[PDB]
Amino acid sequence: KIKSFEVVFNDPEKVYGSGERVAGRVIVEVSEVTRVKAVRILASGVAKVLWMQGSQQCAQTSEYLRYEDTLLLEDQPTGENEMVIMRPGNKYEYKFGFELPQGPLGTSFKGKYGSVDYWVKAFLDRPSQPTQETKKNFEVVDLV
Repeated sequence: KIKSFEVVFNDPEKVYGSGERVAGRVIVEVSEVTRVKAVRILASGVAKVLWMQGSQQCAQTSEYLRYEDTLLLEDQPTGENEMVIMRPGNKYEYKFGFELPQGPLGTSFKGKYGSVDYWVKAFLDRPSQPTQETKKNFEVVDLV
C-alpha cells in the first residue's frame, strides 16, 4: 500500500445538484520509485426507498449514477503499456470530472425508509500488486 492515495474534491463541502459537474483530483504520493499501470475512477449513486400504500409494501432501488473512467496525468505519456513512473517527493494529480444526471437523484424519496449513497472510488493498478482502492463520499440534492 502506497504513501498516499486520495480523492480530493475541488470544493470539499459542496452539495451537488442534478445536472451539475462534480470535479476534483486523485492525488498520489509514493515513498519509493514505483511504476503505475493505471488510475481508474468509479463514481456511483444509488438510492433506495420503501413505503407502504395501505396494505401494499412498495420499494424502489435506483442506480442513478454510474461513471467509470481511466484518468491521465497531463505530463507523463501513453502508448501500449507505457507506465507512469512515480518518485518520492512529488504529488501526482489526476484530474477528474463528470456531470450528475438531470432529474431525481433520490433525495426527494418519501416513505418509511429512504437512502441516497453517492461516492467516488479511485483504483491504483501497479505491476505485481493487487489494485489499491480509496473511496470518498459526496453529497447531492435533487434539482428538479
